[PDB]
Formats: sequence, C-alpha cells, structure tokens
Amino acid sequence: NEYAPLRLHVPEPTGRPGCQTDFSYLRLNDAGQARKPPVDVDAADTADLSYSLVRVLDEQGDAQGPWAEDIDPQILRQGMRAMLKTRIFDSRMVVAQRQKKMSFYMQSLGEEAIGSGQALALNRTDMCFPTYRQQSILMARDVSLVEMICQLLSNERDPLKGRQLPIMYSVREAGFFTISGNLATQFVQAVGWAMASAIKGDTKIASAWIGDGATAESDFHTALTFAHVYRAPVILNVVNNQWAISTFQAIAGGESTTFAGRGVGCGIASLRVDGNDFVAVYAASRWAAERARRGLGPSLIEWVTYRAGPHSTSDDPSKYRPADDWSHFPLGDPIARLKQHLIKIGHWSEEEHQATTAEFEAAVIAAQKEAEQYGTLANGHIPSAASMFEDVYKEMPDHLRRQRQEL
Amino acid sequence: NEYAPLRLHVPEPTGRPGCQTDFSYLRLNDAGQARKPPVDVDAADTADLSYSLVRVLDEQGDAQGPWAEDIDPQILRQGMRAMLKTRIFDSRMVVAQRQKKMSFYMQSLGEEAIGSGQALALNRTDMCFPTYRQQSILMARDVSLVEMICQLLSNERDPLKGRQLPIMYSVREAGFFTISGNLATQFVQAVGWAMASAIKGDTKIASAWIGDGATAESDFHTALTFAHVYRAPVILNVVNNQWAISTFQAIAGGESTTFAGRGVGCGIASLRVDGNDFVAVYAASRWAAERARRGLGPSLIEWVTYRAGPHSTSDDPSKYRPADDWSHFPLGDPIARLKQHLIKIGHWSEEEHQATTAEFEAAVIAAQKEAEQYGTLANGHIPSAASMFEDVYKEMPDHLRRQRQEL
Amino acid sequence: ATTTMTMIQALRSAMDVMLERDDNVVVYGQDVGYFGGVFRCTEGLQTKYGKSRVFDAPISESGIVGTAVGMGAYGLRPVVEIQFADYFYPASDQIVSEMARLRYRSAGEFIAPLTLRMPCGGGIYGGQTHSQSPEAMFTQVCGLRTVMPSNPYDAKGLLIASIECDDPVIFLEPKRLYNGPFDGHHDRPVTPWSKHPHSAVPDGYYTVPLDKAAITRPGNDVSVLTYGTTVYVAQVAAEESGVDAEVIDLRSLWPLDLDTIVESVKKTGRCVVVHEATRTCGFGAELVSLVQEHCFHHLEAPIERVTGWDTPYPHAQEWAYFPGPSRVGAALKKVMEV
Amino acid sequence: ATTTMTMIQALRSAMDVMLERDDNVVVYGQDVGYFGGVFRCTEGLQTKYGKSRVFDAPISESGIVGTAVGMGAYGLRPVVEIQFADYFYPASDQIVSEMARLRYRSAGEFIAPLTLRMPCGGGIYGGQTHSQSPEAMFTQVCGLRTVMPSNPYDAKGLLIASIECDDPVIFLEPKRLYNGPFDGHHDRPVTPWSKHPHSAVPDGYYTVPLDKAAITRPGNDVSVLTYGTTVYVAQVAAEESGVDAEVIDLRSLWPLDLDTIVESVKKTGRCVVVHEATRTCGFGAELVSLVQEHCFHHLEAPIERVTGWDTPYPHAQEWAYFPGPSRVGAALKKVMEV
Ligand SMILES: Cc1ncc(C[n+]2csc(CCOP(=O)(O)OP(=O)(O)O)c2C)c(N)n1
Ligand SMILES: Cc1ncc(C[n+]2csc(CCOP(=O)(O)OP(=O)(O)O)c2C)c(N)n1
Ligand SMILES: *C(CC(C)C)C(=O)O
Ligand SMILES: *C(CC(C)C)C(=O)O
Ligand SMILES: [Mg+2]
Ligand SMILES: [Mg+2]
Repeated sequence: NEYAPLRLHVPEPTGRPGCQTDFSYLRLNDAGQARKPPVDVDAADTADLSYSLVRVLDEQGDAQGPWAEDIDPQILRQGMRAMLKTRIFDSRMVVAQRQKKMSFYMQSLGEEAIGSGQALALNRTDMCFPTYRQQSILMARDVSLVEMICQLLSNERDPLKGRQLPIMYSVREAGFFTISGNLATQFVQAVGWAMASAIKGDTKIASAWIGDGATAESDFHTALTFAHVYRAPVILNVVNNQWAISTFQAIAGGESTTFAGRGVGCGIASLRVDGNDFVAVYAASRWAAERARRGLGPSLIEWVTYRAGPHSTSDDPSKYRPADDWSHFPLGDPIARLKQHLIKIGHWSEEEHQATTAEFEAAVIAAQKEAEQYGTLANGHIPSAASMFEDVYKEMPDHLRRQRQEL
Repeated sequence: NEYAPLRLHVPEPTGRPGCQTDFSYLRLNDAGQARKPPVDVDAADTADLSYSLVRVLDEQGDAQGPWAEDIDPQILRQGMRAMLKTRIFDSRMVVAQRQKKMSFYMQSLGEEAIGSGQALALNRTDMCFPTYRQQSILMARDVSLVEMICQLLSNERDPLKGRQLPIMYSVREAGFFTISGNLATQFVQAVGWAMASAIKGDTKIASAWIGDGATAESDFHTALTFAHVYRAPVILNVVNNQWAISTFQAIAGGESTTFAGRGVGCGIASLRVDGNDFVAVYAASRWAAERARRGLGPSLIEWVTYRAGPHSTSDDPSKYRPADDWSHFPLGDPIARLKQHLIKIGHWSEEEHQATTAEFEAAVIAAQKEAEQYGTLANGHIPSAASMFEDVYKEMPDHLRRQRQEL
Repeated sequence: ATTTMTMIQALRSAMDVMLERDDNVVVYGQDVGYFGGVFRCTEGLQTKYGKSRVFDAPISESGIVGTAVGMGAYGLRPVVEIQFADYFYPASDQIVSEMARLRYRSAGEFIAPLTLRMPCGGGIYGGQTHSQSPEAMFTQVCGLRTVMPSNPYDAKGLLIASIECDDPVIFLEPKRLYNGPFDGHHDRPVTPWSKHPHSAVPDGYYTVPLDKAAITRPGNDVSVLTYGTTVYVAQVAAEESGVDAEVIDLRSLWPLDLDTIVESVKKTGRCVVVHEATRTCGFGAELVSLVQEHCFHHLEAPIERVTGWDTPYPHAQEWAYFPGPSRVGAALKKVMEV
Repeated sequence: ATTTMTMIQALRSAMDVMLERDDNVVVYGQDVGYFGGVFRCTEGLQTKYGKSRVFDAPISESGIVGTAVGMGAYGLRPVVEIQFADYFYPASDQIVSEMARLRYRSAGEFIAPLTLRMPCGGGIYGGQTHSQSPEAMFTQVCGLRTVMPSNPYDAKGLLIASIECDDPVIFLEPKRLYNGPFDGHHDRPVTPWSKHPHSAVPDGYYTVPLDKAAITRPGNDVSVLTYGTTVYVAQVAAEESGVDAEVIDLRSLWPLDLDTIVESVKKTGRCVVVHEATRTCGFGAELVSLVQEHCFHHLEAPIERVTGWDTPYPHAQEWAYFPGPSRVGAALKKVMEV
C-alpha cells in the first residue's frame, strides 16, 4: 500500500550492437582546465580533481594548461616510438595467433600511451606490477622482442620454460614483475614492494596496475588500505577502458562515480587523467613518481581510455557493444593525437612516422622469424618435460624427483 | 643524494597506558550544526556530511537542529529501557563468565544506543546482519533472556544445541541473522538479502553491521560495490568505537579520513552520526530506512562511539590504552545523555531510572536462574552428542550416520 | 520430446528449465547476462527471463557467493557462476566459513540452497590459472556437495538435481568436454557430441540422482574410479591395454556412491584412481583411503592412482602433464601384474 | 646458555633470534606490534627492534600475505601472522595463486621466502571459528611447505628453520600446547611446560631440520602417525591400551619424512593415523594413501585413522569431538586384532 514494490537495478550501457554509444557518462574536461597541484598536496584537496580530467593536448593538437610545463620533445619521440612499437607488435602477434603459430594473445589497441608514458617517467629500478595489458611498458624499456615472442610460443627458448600462458611475461631486469592470471593480486603486492623499499631506507618506488573491472576485486581495496595506512611509495594506476570483457564499467560501480574518487575516500591523493594524451600521461606520472620518491605518500591515478580492440583473441566485441564505438570515443587515438601535436611543434613529420613504422615492422618480422627458429606450436620443439618439475620449490623435494623419473 | 631515504609510516594512538588520549582526531561537530538532507539526496551531495557529525543532544541535554524533528518520547523510553537492559545483561554475564558458569562473553558498554536505536526505527521483518556486539538489537526486539542465556551456557536448552560459541546468537524470528566468527562476511550477505527483496518486489530491507577494524576486510568493499551497482535496499552501518581489540582505528585507515567518506567514494549516500546520541541514532536510522524502503538506494552510516569496556572477557585494555579513556571521550555515555535529556523534557525521572534498573536486574537474575536449570559448564547437562551430526546437510549423509553409530 | 545438445547446450537447458520451474531461481555472474557467458552457457536466458532473473555481476567472487548466501537466507535459490574454477579462491571464506556452515550453526533457521558452477579441467593449453581441478578444496569441506558431469545428458540432470538440492552444491563443469568428448588424443582432431553416445537430451524437466555413481565400461579385471574428462580417458586406455577394466564415473565426488564402488572392487579385487588434479592430498587420496578400509582383504594388489603431477599446470608441456590414454593405460597393466 | 620456556616463549625467542640475525626479517600482523599479539607470542619485539621491523597491521589477511609477497619480491624475509588459522581463508588466493607459484611461474626471478604463523587446533571450547585444523588446505598446494611443532624446543628450531627456508612456509602453531602439554584429559587440570620433557630451550640460534619426522614413543606393535596435540594423546593412549605403539610426530606435514615413516611401518606391520582435522579428504587421507603404496605387503591389517568427525567444531560437545586418549586408544586395539 504505502510502499511501492522494491526493484532490482541492473546498469546497462547506452550502446549495444546496432546502436550508438552515448559517451556522455564520461565526466570529461577540456585541455588545461584542471590545475596541477603541488606534489605535497593533501589527499582531501584532490577531491575535485578526482571527478574531473587532466588533459593537455586539445582538439587542434595544442598543449594547454599547467601540466604542459617542462616537457622534453625527446621524451615524446621515445614515447611515439614506444606506442608505435607496441601497436605494431600487437597487430603482428594477432596474425600469428590466427595462423595458429601461437596459442593466445591480447592487444592493447588504444591504450599504448598509458604504460609507455609512465615507464618513461620512472626509473628502470622502479618495479612495475602490471596486468596483462601493459606490454607498452616492456617496449618503452626496450626489452628483447625475440625473448618476448619466444615466451608467446613456448619455445625451447621460452624464458619461462613453457610453464606459463602466452603474454604472462616476467622481466625482473626491466622492473616488470611476473604477471599472474589472477586479477588484482598484483595491486596489493606492489604496495608490499613499496613498503619493503621504505623499510630499507631505499629510494625506489612501485608502479601498480589494474583495470576498471578488477577494481571490484578484493585486493583493490586492500591495496588502497595498506597504501594509506603505511604511506607507501606506490603509484596506484587504474586503467578505465570502459570495459572488462563484455561488461561495461558501470557494472564495476562506475555509475555516477569515478575510480579516482575512491582514492580520495581512502585518504589517497588521486588524479583522473586523459589516458590517450601522452603528454598528460607523462606529466601526471612524473608528478606521482615525485610525490612517492619524496616520501609524500602514494597516489591513485584513473586513466580514462578505451579498449579499442577485442578483449583477447577469444573475444567478439560485436556481440555486446557497437563495432563503430572507438570511432566516436571523445578522447580518440593516442598515436594519432601525439602525431598531430608533435608535428605542429616541429619534432615529428609524416616522413618520420612512416619510416619509424617501417622499421618496427621489420624488427617485429625479424624477431618473429628469429624466435620461430626455436619452435612453434607445430614444431614439437618446446622446453623439456623434466624442466617441468623444477622451481616448484628451491630444491626438488623427493616426491617430485620420483615423479620426474616416473616420466 | 637528491632523495632522502624513504621511511615506513606506522600510525600510533595519541594515548598509551600512563598517558592521556588526545581525542582531537575525531572530526566532531556541535549539535544541530549538520543539516538533514532529503531522503532522495544524491550520494555526491553527502560528501560534506561524510566528514562532519550528525548530533542532536547538546552539552545541556537539549535537542538542537533539523534532526530533532518528529521524535516521539515513547520511542525514547523504549530506547532507555533497551539501553539499560543491554548494559545490565552485559554486566551480569561478565560476572557469570568469571564464576566460570560461562565460557566466554563480550560487552557493548558505551555502544548500547546504536543497535537499539536502529532496531526501533525498522520493522521486525527488516532483517539485521549483526556482528557480535549488537545484542542491543535483541533487547530492543524483546527476545527471551532465557533463550539467550541458554545459548551462552550451551545447555540442553541451547537453541543452537551447543554447536556455536557463546554470543554467536541466531534469532530469525527477531530478524537477527546467525552470527559468524568470521569478520565482515555478513556485510556483503546483507546486500544479497536486500537484492533478494528487490528481486521479489518486496518492501523489506536489510540492516548490515561491521566495526571499524573489520572495514579493512575484503567483504566491506564488496558490500559497498554490490550495494551501489544494484541500488540495494540496505543500511550499511559502520560502528567506529575507535578500536579493534588492541588496534587504534588509525591502523584501519582512519587517519585524516572518516569511514562514512568511503561510502561517498563508492556512490553511496553517507552519514557520520554521534553514536552515543540516541535521538540522533533513531533519526538517522529512520532516515536511512525510509530512503531504502522507498527504493532510493542504500545508505552508509558511520557511528562514532567508543568501546568502553574490554574487547572481550579475554582482553586487557590496560595493556594498550589509557584506563581513564572513556572518562574523557567527548561524546560520553549514551545512557547518561538520554537520561539528562529525557528528564529535562518531562518524560523520565530519577525514580523511573532506578525502578526500571531494578526490574531488569531481577529479570536478568531470574532468567539466569531459569536458564541454569538446564545446565552449566559444571553440570555436564548439555546438548546430546548425536545432535552434533545433525544439520550439516539437510539429510544426514551416510558417512555421518556411520560416524554417529561409531559414537 | 528430445534434442541433440552439447554440454554447453545441456547446462543451458537445465537453467532454462529451472528458471522457468522455480520463481526463486536466479542466475548471475561475470558476463553471464547480456553476453550469455564466456562459454555461451547462459545464452538468451536474460532475454527470455529478464534482468531481475539473469544478470551480469562485478568481478568479485566473494561478492558473488556472499550476496548469494544472503539471497538464500531470504529464500531464493541462487545458481551462480565463477568463469574459471581457478578463480574461486577469492570466495574461499564465503564458501567454507559461511555457505557450508549456514544450516548447521543456525540449527536450520537459515539455509544455503545455492549452486556454484565452475568450469574446470585442463587439456586445452589453458596454463596455470586456466585449467586446474580444485575439487579437493571442496570435498574436505563439511557441508558441501561436490558434483561433476561427463556428458550432455548427465550434465543437465545433475544440474537440475544439484539446483533443487537444499544443500550448497559446487557444480564442476569440465570445459574440455564442453564441445565434445575427449579421450586424450590431441593428434586425432576431436569430434562434437552429435556423433557420440549420450548427446540425446530431453527438452523438459528431468533429473539424475546425486550420490549415485555410474559404470561406464563393465569389467571384471580392474575397478577404475574417475570423473570428468578422465572418464573417456579410462575407457580408451582400457581398450588399448585390452584390460577388461570397469570404468566408474562417480558423478558425485562427495558425498559419493560408496556402495557402487566398494561393490565393483569387491568383485574385481583391484582398482585404479584417475583424475586431473595434482597428486598429494588430491581427492584421489580419499578414494584410496576408503577402498583400503572397506576392501582390504578382497584387495589383490596395491591401489594405484594416475593423476596430474605435483606441479602447476604448464602450457607448453600440456600433453606431458595431462594423464592421457598412455600414462593411464600403463597403470592398467602395472596393477594386473603379479 | 639455556632457559625454560613455554611454546609461546619459544616461538617468541625464534623471532627474536632471526629479527636479530637477518636484517631482512620482518614481523607483522593483527595486534602483533605494541600489544605483542593476542597470545603474547611477539612481546617486546617491537620495543626492541622498532616499528619498521615489528608492527601492527589492518584486519586484512589477503592484504597481510599480499604485501608480504611483494615484500619478498623486493628481497625481504616476512614472518607474518594470522590470529587464528580459522581466518586464513580471506588470504586463500594470495597463498595459493601467488605465494606458492611465485618461484615456478617466474623461473626463479622472484621468490617468496615467507613464513605464515597460524594458531590452530581445538580442545579449548573455541567453537567453529576458534579451533579448526586447515592443514589439508595447504598440503595439497604445490609450492608450499607445511610445518607443525609439538613442544617448546621443536617450536623454536622449526620456526627458525622455517623462516630461513627459501620456500613459502605455513607454520601451524597448536594453541592447545601454548602453555603446556595436553594429553586430552580435561578432568586432570593441565600442567605448564617447566614440569615436562622438552621445555629446555637454548637462548641463541639453533635449528630443527625440516623434512625430518621424529619418534616419540619407540614401539614394535603399531606405527602411530601424528602431529601437534595428538602427539601427546597418542603417547598416553598407548600407555592406556598398553600397546607398544610407535608414536611418530611428523613435525613436517608436507613435504614429509617418507622414510622414517615407511621404515616404522615396515618393521611394525601396522599403522594408525591421528589428527584433529575433519576426516574426509583430511591430511590423514594422503598419509594412508602413501602407506598403502610403499607398505602394501608388509601390512598386517587395514590402516586406521582416528580424527575429528565430519562436522564443524562444536562448543558444548567439545570433548565428544576431540579425539581423546579414549577414542584413540580404542583404535590401538582394533588394529592389534586378528
Ligand atoms: C579473480 C579472477 N576472476 C575472473 C577472471 C577472468 N577475467 C579475466 S580478464 C577479465 C576482465 C577484467 O577486466 P578489466 O579489469 O577491465 O581489464 P581489461 O581486460 O579491460 O584490461 C576477467 C573477468 C580472472 N582472470 N581472475
Ligand atoms: C577474518 C577474521 N580475522 C581476524 C579475526 C579475529 N578478530 C576478532 S574480533 C577482532 C576485532 C575487530 O574489531 P572491530 O571490527 O573494530 O570490532 P569490535 O571488536 O570493535 O566491535 C579481530 C581482529 C576474526 N574474527 N576474523
Ligand atoms: C585467462 C588468462 C588471462 C587473464 C586472459 C582469463 O581468466 O581470462
Ligand atoms: C573469536 C570469536 C569472536 C569473533 C570474538 C575471535 O576471533 O576473536
Ligand atoms: Mg578494463
Ligand atoms: Mg571497533
């Protein structure tokens, strides 16, 4: 009588196949509009920033605002090289996935700027805790394409000796922590790594990563909690590409809210940045690296981007979202926007773009050929079967020895 | 050189044994200063409220502000009865714990107003998901003292048949969900119960509870996430009594922040209320019950109180905090403050106070005597041993039958 | 009537039947809604019954099981999914500490009539977090009911039966058998279900009793205790060894059909346990411990078990890990030896 | 020199020794800091070594283990606590999915030299979440090392040894044996450690090799496989039955000392497994499965196991659940029967 029946609320995206997504839900801001706080700012004073957008490059490719300060063109060129290299390697590996030379692959189309940008603002000794979509970091740190590909093929030359799924890289030498298929776990572990550094009076920092979907995972909350309680020197990165497989970010709790705002609520200085604006990504990352290294505490950064391609080689975006989606995304293509800006300021040209593109293609084709010489899925050429019982423990316990001989 | 050694930050309370706690960390507000929003307010507009304090009764016992509206004295008298009954039962059971008639007990000294206040603002059919410290709810819903005590003794009359630890009550008839020793788990389950009600077009709501310490538990975050995503009809209560056993709330992430503010960050309308101000507890609870029942979404309420007594009968506060602490707490004693206000407005008297006190004492002593007639720890009079294999599954599977006969 | 379905299609039918048979039945999990699941197991279910019945959930296992527990407390019958069994861990506490002990600790006041479907099993180049078999993490939990089918027909019946059971049910689904049977031969491309036994599934309601195992290949030589993909591996391995081994597909891991098992080993006089899961403290350790108790004298040889090695599931060395027709067959001989 | 300590005091000494011996050793958990732990196991450690070495942590198991994993990745040796073994579940994912497989999946690049101390065991009116024995949830995890002491001396050595091991170690601590030995007799008030064997503990550094069991009561009649509180229950139960049973305290659940065990049953010809944990798929199921493999012929009777019932730990019926000198003793006869 008095009270109407309660009803369940299930968020739905504005655009489904055969429709057009209305990207209004994004709380966007124009370039230069957001201010650049001191690196010692208090968490609470970052509230407004957590619900806005830090963006440098405008519609015309011009740098606007306070975040545009002190930006060396040489770092942007290395950036472009990093973004192009990531996208080209990505394309090539999907093809190799189709031609069954490979078992599985995941692209980072449209997100190449985020990991490459932050990598360049940190030191190689700064350890990153990436998910499966930050290969851009490895590229920015010039990791061997041959070793990466071998791992994607599980060759006899696979640095992981076939023990792990393709793209589940591990490169300690490049401050790239062993990836795990379990979502979010690396977020909290990164805080521990930072706590370890503070405990030892060191100056190295941690760079943690997680996608919008995984934020709903328990370890996201745990990470913020420990980061705040111990004032850990970690940069907590949330890559909001609007999706987690087939689920729109609203079902992750993004409706009427932002992911950066969650840092503010847990006492962490937070920033919501344009993830497809390289300059903005390098500047905001540098900002957070400095806050941490100075012992001013952790930082939470929400990167607003868009997952341009399939979730993986096993996914089909056409079954849940518009196929023309990326075309309407208000923040566009990271590589296209840096290209426009770089050219307009006299530090890049259509000529360099094509030439640099041609060399990464050759580099990738050569690397693939170089790696294949050690095996494929066809060629039974893979790691030994006895190496399969190694490293489970520091020293092969008796029971494993038995199982090895029994093979 | 350039960067000074990073250092680990470990929060410490201002007061340790042999010192005096400086309660300045509490972001308190004077009575009436906080406004009373419409029940349809947007989550984001509750930001300021999440970092303030809703309080009615002032230093002199006078009701101030908008939250004082529509408050029936009869509800306060039932409140006082509920608070007195809880504190008196609490005292009595600690004694019975010492005289080894009982195995274990936990007090709610200083927190009696929170659970009793909310219980009275809800309907009996509204299901509560309490921790181990909301016995005040059972008292407000007039649950048999004899059955409660039997469970605390594990008698042959124990409604739980000895299967559970003392105070791990379960009273479905009184909308009091089976307590679990595992912290936080009930918080998320309460959201499910609410989701169930919305799914069925019902009008019943959930009342979830959790302490400051447990908020760091994964299920706290999970609860807020699902509550927000599905707009669940649940009241998410956080009882901040400043401690979790020996740990000061700062180590739970409370430094420079509030627990209510975490609701704001997750898209939930939040309220930080004086937990020792009964009127404020009834008003804020009624407010949240209404928002939920009207389908306007969940609510998060941080109750600022203080754990007056030991964590349990196995704890010793003298080893980690000032023994004179409660004496300086700015928000005082819930029973003392309601007593002052109630008398000043002509609906309570020193006479009624003592008389009502005397009857609950008799009621408790009689109940204890009534319950003991069914067993104690001394008297081997307890539930059968064959009832021990019951209810593990709906129907005793073969293996258990075997184990039963084998006894 | 009847229609030919794959396991995916069978399970989908079961949920379709129950969602229609019991207003209290609810389905939800990651990508289960609009998309229909990463394995298509819930296709069109939301379109047909609505958002309030079938819907997508945040990436939170504990949250998925936790809210389901609270849902059951209210009075609903939640059928919830966990994309991969490898990812159930975050929901460990809610599963063990809550779901299992709900009925016991409340003396029947509150119950958890929940069903948790989790794709499991290897043999697909899944890797460490894409193909483990955690059955042993559940069966040791007092209060749970672990089930695992091996074919379309059984898949539907055991699901419909698992759903209706008033006890919390951990419904394991072998992804390897989703599209068709698999004997363990990667050389011989695999075939669908429409060209194999047990793909004939009734369109409406029907069940397959829990606590009841099933003999796949009647034999007198050796008793073969298994379930899931290794069912078809034991059948073929038996045909290769020639051994007239009796293949028993428990179907219900625990509680299990203790009689049909003690009865086949009583006759036979010897048994071999086969499951994908790692060895040490795997489920196979309980099967062995019970056989040795109710069949000590009638036992004509040491009980053997062919399982996965005590190592995380590799990607490259896939076929070296998975207990195929070969490594298994070898076992069928080692036991028939004097 | 040497001093007389209780288990609590022994464990405290071990951490005190290591915290002093290795700059990379860190101790933290709920109430472990200023307070010194809800069991006093870390008393004064923070006062002596500082906040940066020993400190209090938020109530988050997953967070405690997770940050510890990241800490080990950096290069630290984290000794972390979980107030009660009953509350490890929230850290399941980090323990299984991360800590255990860290070395394997990274090919040695990153390691988890962590130690997780968890009070376990019943016999104290703890209830369902205050006295379970989850050893079986760990031993089935490829990559872990499960240890459980039974007396002050061993408690220190195995901790110091567990800490230094470069493999993740789950260090179970029987709360029942914290203050003194316990045979299972609640009538006879229990005594401290200063009035019993093995309470003499060295003040400085020393160890007790892992993977090495230990005979408590040399016998020729029956082999008794146990650990923890049931060690003292097997000793007394043997004295009551009169049975000259050989009591073996594994000390290391897994990996375990397969030889010292197969050797005692080889001689004896019969063994009985005793542990508090529930039955089905408990650790006792693996012990039984190995004994039946390496001692099939030399076996002169069905292997028996006395454990907790397949039910959640009750409060009132405490003594009816716990496998005391009685229910155990009965087993020592059932096996010695023809
Ligand atoms: C604990 C856990 N649950 C489920 C999965 C299956 N899963 C893999 S990727 C994925 C999507 C996560 O998306 P998001 O965090 O947004 O990252 P993105 O894929 O967009 O980079 C899911 C649900 C998993 N790997 N781990
Ligand atoms: C998952 C889990 N970890 C640890 C414990 C042990 N424990 C019991 S009560 C408690 C304190 C929690 O405090 P808080 O949430 O502030 O509640 P309060 O005791 O103050 O009412 C702890 C750590 C537990 N019960 N469950
Ligand atoms: C498998 C592997 C990686 C996370 C894509 C999955 O769970 O999707
Ligand atoms: C035990 C029982 C209850 C939570 C006090 C504990 O963990 O403290
Ligand atoms: Mg994403
Ligand atoms: Mg508290």
